[PDB]
Formats: sequence, structure tokens, C-alpha cells
Amino acid sequence: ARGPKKHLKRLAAPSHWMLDKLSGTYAPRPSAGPHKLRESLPLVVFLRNRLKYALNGREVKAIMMQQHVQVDGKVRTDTTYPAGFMDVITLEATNEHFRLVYDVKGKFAVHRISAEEAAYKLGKVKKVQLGKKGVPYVVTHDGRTIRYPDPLIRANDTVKIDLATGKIDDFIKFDTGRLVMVTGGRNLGRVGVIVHREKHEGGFDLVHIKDALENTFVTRLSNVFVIGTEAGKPWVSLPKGKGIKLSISEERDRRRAQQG
Amino acid sequence: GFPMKQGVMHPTRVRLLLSKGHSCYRPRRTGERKRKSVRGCIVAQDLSVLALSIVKQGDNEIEGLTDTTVPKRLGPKRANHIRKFFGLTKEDDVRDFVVRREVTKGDKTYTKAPKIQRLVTPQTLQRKRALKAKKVKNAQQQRDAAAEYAQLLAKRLHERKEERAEI
Amino acid sequence: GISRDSRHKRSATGAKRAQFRKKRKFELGRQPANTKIGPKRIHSVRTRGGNQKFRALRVETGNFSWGSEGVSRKTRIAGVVYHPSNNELVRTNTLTKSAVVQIDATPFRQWYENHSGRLYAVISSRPGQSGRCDGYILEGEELAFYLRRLTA
Amino acid sequence: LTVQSERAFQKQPHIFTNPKAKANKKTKRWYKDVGLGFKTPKAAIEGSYIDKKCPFAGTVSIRGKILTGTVVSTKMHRTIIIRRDYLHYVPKYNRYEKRHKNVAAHVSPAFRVEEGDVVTVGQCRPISKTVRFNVLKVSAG
RNA sequence: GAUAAGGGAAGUCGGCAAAAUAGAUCCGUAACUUCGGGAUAAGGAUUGGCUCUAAGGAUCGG
RNA sequence: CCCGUCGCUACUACCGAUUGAAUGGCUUAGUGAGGCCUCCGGAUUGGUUUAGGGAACCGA
RNA sequence: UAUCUGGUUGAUCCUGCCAGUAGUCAUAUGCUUGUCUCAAAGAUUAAGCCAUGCAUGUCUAAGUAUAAGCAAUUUAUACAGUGAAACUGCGAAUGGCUCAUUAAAUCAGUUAUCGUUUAUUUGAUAGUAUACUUGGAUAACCGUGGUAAUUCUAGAGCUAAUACAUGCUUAAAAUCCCGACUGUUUGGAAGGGAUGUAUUUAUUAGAUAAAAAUUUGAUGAUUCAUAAUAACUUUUCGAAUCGCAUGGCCUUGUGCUGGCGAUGGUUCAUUCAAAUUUCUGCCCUAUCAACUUUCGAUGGUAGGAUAGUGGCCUACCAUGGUUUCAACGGGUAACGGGGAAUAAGGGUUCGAUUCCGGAGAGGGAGCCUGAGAAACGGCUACC
Repeated sequence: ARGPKKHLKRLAAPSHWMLDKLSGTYAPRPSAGPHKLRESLPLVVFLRNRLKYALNGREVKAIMMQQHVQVDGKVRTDTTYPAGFMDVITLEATNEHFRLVYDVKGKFAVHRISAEEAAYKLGKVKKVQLGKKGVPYVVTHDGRTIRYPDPLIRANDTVKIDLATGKIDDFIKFDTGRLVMVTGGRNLGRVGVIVHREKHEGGFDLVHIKDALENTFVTRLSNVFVIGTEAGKPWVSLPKGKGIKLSISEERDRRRAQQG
Repeated sequence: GFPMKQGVMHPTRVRLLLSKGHSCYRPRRTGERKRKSVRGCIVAQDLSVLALSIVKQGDNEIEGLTDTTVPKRLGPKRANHIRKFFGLTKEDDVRDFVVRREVTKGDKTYTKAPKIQRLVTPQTLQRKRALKAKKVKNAQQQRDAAAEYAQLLAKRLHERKEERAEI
Repeated sequence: GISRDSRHKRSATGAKRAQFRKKRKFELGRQPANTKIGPKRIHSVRTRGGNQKFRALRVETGNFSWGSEGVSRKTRIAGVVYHPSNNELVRTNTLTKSAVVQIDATPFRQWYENHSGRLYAVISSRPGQSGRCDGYILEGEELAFYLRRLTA
Repeated sequence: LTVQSERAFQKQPHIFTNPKAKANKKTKRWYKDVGLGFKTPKAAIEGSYIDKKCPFAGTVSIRGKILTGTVVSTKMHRTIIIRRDYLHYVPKYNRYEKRHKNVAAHVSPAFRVEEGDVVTVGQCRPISKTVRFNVLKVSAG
């Protein structure tokens, strides 16, 4: 209506932010940025609702205005900066490094990593095409554009970005047997290996993925993120639970035994 | 009280749609246009006041008009404006030629002078050097990243040459 | 304001569509330029998104390309002689796309030497969009068809 | 029936036949395959008709939905209407009712269709007030 | 035999007498009806001059 | 037990001269504000700027 | 809780309705009202009319400071701290309200953009063949004012920019065109021009079924990306900007160099969006059966216009398009949906209203600015 919207009602916010109904009328509308609105996590939500370092928005604004928060190696002072999948957030003042990886329950896990692992990230290649002066380039899932890629790189591959120079360390070809995380649908957060890829020209390609518990599920190719060269060898540390989906009865048994 | 607008060749008042840049109007917001009644540019008997500028001084002094004078409120501020104002060369130092008006605050008086614009300073030259050095450094980083890619392509193509030879 | 929306029209079955909403800016229209031949006069128009269009009110010369030799020269145009849309444009010398014009032959003659004084052309540019009357030179069967139509 | 039946010369855009060429005086013809496993009819590769809206010889592209129906009208020039019959489920009565929808489609001169045939149409960009589909394959009925 | 400011039948038994309309093309056309009409109903638009454009044919030649 | 004219009272709707009346929507025709585009126009106002009195000629 | 009971008869069994009974995120109203938590509330009738006040403004070390503002003499006699007023930038198109219109319209699920525009955010991306750094306006300000009246402004005197209008600074090659002379078996050449990026044409790459007589990307699909050639252009922009630190080399110079940042800028990608768009699905009405096509209705060709597709409009040409499987018309005490009430199941009724989509700001219409409005706490005009 006459231009872009700038507000987000609390009830209309993404459910994986885990915002409460009665805390207010509105929710933080994520800014434009590397990640899509529905698949991101604003830094105000990450720093206040998840870590609970800040108790409210005045404190998250004071924190970010003191230059503490860095995302992917660059200082951000935008309280609504749209942090997203695979981004590295470093707070060296508290000496903490986090990686935003989905857990098998569909939410962004609070997954702490070492600074050495916080020195890089993975990006899924969305497209390869020619830029100006006939220079090929690759677009990753977080909107990055890397020039002069390896001529072997094609779409749906995953590259490992050095994240300090922005260059490509190495890559993983999309093929059968690669480790994959699902980045969409009801299988969000699950990790498994490709068993067989079923193609549908003019439609959506479907990927068959087998869980570590030999559970097989089907999902769209757009929801598939390659994270490792083979089973049990991910290129990033997985969150607690290792992406193995348990039935509700099994979860109930595990919680009962854990709590007594 | 309606003012006269240049170009309206009438002795009476008319209503015009005035916009930005027009006299007799001040737009409240950008792109705003107002229909206002304005007086024509032809003098008649219906004027309440007429504004006149003396072109050539007459015979007799006017009591409060031609004997005294009021100095201009501000002196030149831009460096080149100072240079035009009183014979400076591009090599002269404008810094010790600004006219300073001194204010008297009770007992102690100090002078206030404008900040000169378009003045070339070591910081300005440092910024010019930084911009051109950065442009050259960027150009070399791009042309050696391109050279490195040319090495990568040449390596791959030679490897595919031997791959075809094997196959 | 002139608009392009299909709301004002009736449905395929013939039903008279009711009044849904007021006219929107994001579907407007503007008047035809009606390019003539005369001292080069162009007006720039502020379009949607900050782009700019150039009405060719009247023009004198535009660049024309000889397809057989791959040569493009800027040369004068005499007038439009054939227009598949409307013959009033031919009569009044209105320069639009797909209109057959006559061009000065001096630059093509001089290039031919270095390597009836008026050559036929078809304007491929859109003067009411860009402000240039750029076209190519008729050759072959296209030429034969247009000459048959002109002579009759 | 001639290709050059209009007040303007009919030709494929930007397809240039050089008069100053060799003796093989054959007019250069452009064509494409539309994809989705649809075969290009040879009347397009070898024909002479000009149709900017043809899937094979024109500049339109096939993308979106692929529909089938029975031709019920060929009385328009290069445009047909196919009739799509379907069953609508009425949950209260646990039964169905016959319904139909009429879709107007463009037919290229590469195909010959009569009333009663079953054709397959693919979705294209709006090429008329009511036409958004374009014939890709014809099955005689 | 003409014309007439403003009003417009107040004149007169009575709109008597005069006025107004008027050709052609195009649009639109009510009640009622014996279905044939009413109908030129009512009510509107256009019309000059000049310079052009298009359509409509005949006889010969396979 | 029961039907109906007729007479009285009350209420409801129908037909009905009045070319009845009022309100709202759509529309033919006539008149037509205003904005926008175009065509010239050129109050005044700077000099491509040149001139021993200054004559110009360029733009907005 | 998948329930029934009273009323026609002298008495009976039925059909059948009237009446009873309970709930209502269902409203009003009467009587009555002690406590805790939670919480609707000028929708219904009048999208009827509005006094008054407020609801949209905004500065960081980092655009422009001679306030004749405050403060102190201090690393500072160009300014330097703080800081009104103004110019500049951005926002004001979000939010909030309401439900009049609206019945394939909105909307829902599902699709498309190889059919387009996109401020901003985030990545990349530009050496292109007077320089110690260009101009002249203007505000605030001073002082002359006119009107009863308004967020009215006019003369006169100043002065600034990331405002306005202009402009150089630079690698190394290499390539192309014209081409005096020259070699003279077809070569060499002096001298002239051109190279980045945008615009608009025309023409070429852009390949890819397996043996005998050197390159070439993506797609399901393209005339795609991109490159090249010949030209074109009231010639786009390739930083005349701003803060903090002040470092390094000595051939003792205001010498040459340079660190972190502000803002800006072309194109591509991304994101926030927008606009069209495929399929299927809307309540009552036949005392609505034919409707659309003068003056666009359906389609074809060409054009114009648009950000773009498209009868969106124009010219020419065909006679098409929908309909008893209900078109078209009329009504709605009709915004659509997520949902709500009651309910054994199936259903019936409701949804103005906390969220999504749409539309509107008394009724229409027309527009400026801007990336974005046919905006109304913007303007112009009529009623």
C-alpha cells in the first residue's frame, strides 16, 4: 500500500523467534540484509530473547552502540540487522563465539563455537553466471558475490568462505552421499545424506535424505544445504542433538530419565 | 498588501498557481504548489507602498538616505571570494587577511572570524593522496586477482588437455 | 489521467465491470510524441523509479546502418513515405517505428568510394521513447515489397 | 495463402539474410525447442510463416501451467477456444457435479486443428486480452 | 408585405391572424394496438470551401 | 351442527382520473472548472561575453 | 446426555404446528451487586456534522556556524567547546481508523515474471588516453514596509556548502581506422585520429551424435549472461566533500608520501517491496434468457503509450466472445479470509471487530515531489 511496510505485529512474527504474545503489540521487523525476512534472526532477538544478555531494547541498543557485536567479521550498529543461517557472531569482550545452525526442532540453536571455527562460514552456491567484462561470479545463500570462482563450481554446491578476505577456501560438489541440512519445511534442522535425487523439469526437484537413524524423508531441492563431504564428517560443528529426529514418545522417555 | 510579481502585465490583482522558485511564495513541503492572489507589475493608484532604488544621486541630500551608510554585515568567507575581494594571488595566504569583528563581553574583548572554505590544507592533500593510492591499490588487487584466475584457468585447461589425450 | 488498466473495460462475456478502485499512478499513460522533422528538440520525462525518457518532438538526423556492409553513418532524412499503421502519418511526415523514410546518400556513397541521392530506410528506434530515429537500409525482398507498395 | 499478407513486411526480428552472400540463397530461419519434452513440428523448422506468438518460431516462452482440452471453436484467425471439463466435489451431498471452464488459446500455423480435437496448451505471457495459453501439441480427435 | 426592447396569450367566444418547425445523413423513439401500425412519435448531432485518401467496374492478352 | 348475501364497527392490502409527487443510481445531448502535454511567446536576468559613444549576440 | 413434554377428542391412535426447554465471541434492557485475576466498549441507526487541544519530526567527532547566544582564556588571530535560526539530507507513502462501494471484483490455497520498476540494507564493481583544488547566487541575519485577518510575504544590504552550475590530475602495454612515403610478389611505414562506463540502432560469437579419405557459461526452454564490429548522443559518471589521529624517508622543504573513519557514486547481485499473472472455489433472485460489439466487444497486423506484458489506446482488417453445467441483469439490513456459536455424525447460523489481503478519508476528478502516492493530519478545481 503506497510503499514498503516498516512494522511487524507480534502475532505476525515468525514463530521460530519464540516471542511471547503479551510482551507487546509489535515485533522487531528485520532490516534488509544478507538473509531473507522469514529465514533470519534479528540481533535484538538474538541478544535479548535468546542469550538474555540484554534485558530490553535500550540495553541491546547500548550494547550495539558500544561496538561489541560483530557479525561475519564486521561491526554492526543496526539493532534490526538481519542475522541469518550460517552467520558467525563474535563477542570478544565476553570471549564468546556463536554459530546460527538450526536444531532438529526447527529453531535456531544457541551453538557456541571456538574462535578458530568462528573464522569461517559456509555458503550454498545459488547461481553461476557472467559479470561485467565477462568475469564469472557465484552468489551464495547469504547474498554474497564472489568473483573468479573455481571453473568447476556449479549451482547447488557449497563453498567455504575465508570470511576475512571474502575469498573461497574450498568447495563441495553436489552429489549423492553428501551430508545435508534441511533449511525449509517441516524437516527444518535435520541432517542426513543424499541417497537418490529425483528430478522434475519445469517443477521442483526433490531430494531423498536418509537420517542417521535410517529414517528417509523427501524435501524440495531449495531446502537442501550441503554441510559435509560424507556421513559423520560435517564442515561445521553440529548443534546439540546432532540432527537426529526422535518421536514424541522417545523424547518423553528421554526427558523423564534425564530429570529423574 | 498583495505583492507585485514580475511579468504580470496588469494593474489589478490576479490569482496564480505559485510553486518553488517563484517569488511571492514559500513552499511548505517539497513539490508543493499553492494558488495565490498576486498584484500585477503595472503601477497604478491602488498601491499602498512603492519600492524605489536610487540610480543617480540628485542635487540635495536626503535627511536619512544619502548622507550616512551601513556596512555590509559579513565579509568574504570563501577563499577565492577573499582573493577576488582584495588582490590576493593564489599563492598568497588568506589566513592573515580575514576581517575579524571583535565583541565586547563586559571587560574582555575577542574577535570572531569565519571559517574559510575551499582552503587547501595538508589534510586535503592527504585525502587526495589517500583516494588515488586507494584507487591504484584496488586496481592492482583486481588485476592480480584476475591474473591468479588466469593461472587457475590455464592450469585447469592444460589438465583437461591431458584428460582428453588420455581419453 | 490516461491509464492502461483493464478495469475500465468489460469482461469477455460482456459484463460491465463495476467501479473497484480509483485510478493508480503505477498504471498511467502519457500522450504520443508525434515526432516531426525539424531542429532537434527533445524533452525529458520523469518516469517511474527515477528513469528518464526522451520525447523526440522533432528530429533532423539519425544514424542508419547498411546491413550488407556492416556500416552505420549519421545522415539526414528527407521524410517518411510508407507507414503500415496510418497513412495520415505518411501524409504529415510523422517519424515512428516501422515507418519507411528516405535518407541522405552522401555518407554511404563516400564510404563506398573510399572502400537518386536519397536512400530508403526503416526506423527501428522508438523516437517517443529514446529520442533517436535510428534505422537500417532496405535490401532484397523487404525492399521489393516496400517499392511495390510505394509505386502501385 | 501468403506470408506477406500485411501492410508491413513480415519477418523474424534480427534475423538477417545478407544479399551480398554466396549462391545458397535460402532465407535464414530461426527456431527453438520449447522444452518440457515437447517436439518442434517440422512445419516450423521448414515453413515460411511468420508468427511472433508461436512457441517454436516466435519470441514467446512457455512457462507455468500445462493444460489440455477439446477444441470447440476455430473461427478466429490464429486463435482457438478449448473446453475443459471437470468434476466439482460437493462435500455436503458426498457427490459431484459436472462443470466446465473455457480457456482461449493461440494456435500457430505450424498446427492444423479442427473442432473436436484434443490439444495440449502451455501457459505463456499475456499475448491478448483473453489469451494466456499457447498450443504446444495436438492430438487428433 | 416587413421588423421590433422586456414579458409571452395577460388579448379574444376561441391562439382568429402571424410566428416557430421544415431538405438530407446519423443516433434515439412511449402509451396503446385489430400486431399491420402508432412513427417523420418525442428528442439530439452534423451539413460550406479547398487539398487529398479509399472502395464499387468494362474490354483484350494462356 | 351449519352457509351466505345485507346492516354496523375496526384493521390490512389491491385497482384508481391526477400526462400524481418525492428520493437515489446509470446515461444521450449541450455548456464546461481545473490539471497535464504541446506550440509559440519573451516581463527580467546573467554573460559565449565584445565594445571608445558602447553596438551587439548567447543562455536561463 | 445422540432426551423430549403441554395444547384439536365424550374417549383413541396419527399428521401437524403452536407452546415449553438449553447455549450463544449475542445485543439491548429491568431488579440487584461484597472480593481477586482477566477484559470488550459510538460497528449496527447517520461513510451524519464537528468547537478545542494533541496525534511527524529529526544532528553525530564526521554537510553548511561572524547568532551583534552562552562559557573560558586556550595546544590555537581563519574557525575549533556548547549551540538557537536557517540552507542541505532523510522521513512524512509507516502507523492508527473505518467497512460506504465491491458478487470472478476483493479474497483463499497454488502458480508465473524468459513480462517489469525497486529508495534503503548487505556483497562485489570504476587508472581511459587553475590541481597547493573553479564560478555566482540565496537563506538565516541587519533595517524599510503593506493588509483587519493566515505557517502571506516584497523591496534594500550581506554571506556558506555533500545545495546549484562547471572541471583536470595516471601505469604499462596492446588493438582498430584513415594513411604521406616506402618495400615492390603484396610486406614496412611517418603523421592523424579511438579506446573506461552509460544511450540507441544494425550485424556477428555465444558450438557440442560416436571412426575412416585451439577456446566457447547458465536454463526444461530464449534473440539469456557476456563479448566483438560500425556508428550515435542538447554526453550519464570515472569524489573540487567531511572528522579524528598525526606517523615514515632525508638530497634541513610548510618537500615527498599515509591510518582509521563520514557521506556519496555506475552497474550487477541480494533484501525490503510493488505491479501484472495461472488454476479452482463466492449469498438470494428466472416476476432476470439472452448479453457484448455507435463511441473495443472477440481475434489478426503495425504502431503509440507504459517500468513492463496486454484492445491499454490508435489505424486497417476479419466476426468474433459468454450462456439453462445459469451467462447477462437485479437484490444484499455483502469487505473476503484466518475464525465464532451450536452441535453424535452430517450440518445450520454468524464473521463491522485484536491477524493477513483489499478499499476509502464528505462526493467525484486532476496532479507535484519522491524509489514509492493518483496521498488527502499534500496541492488544484467543481458540487
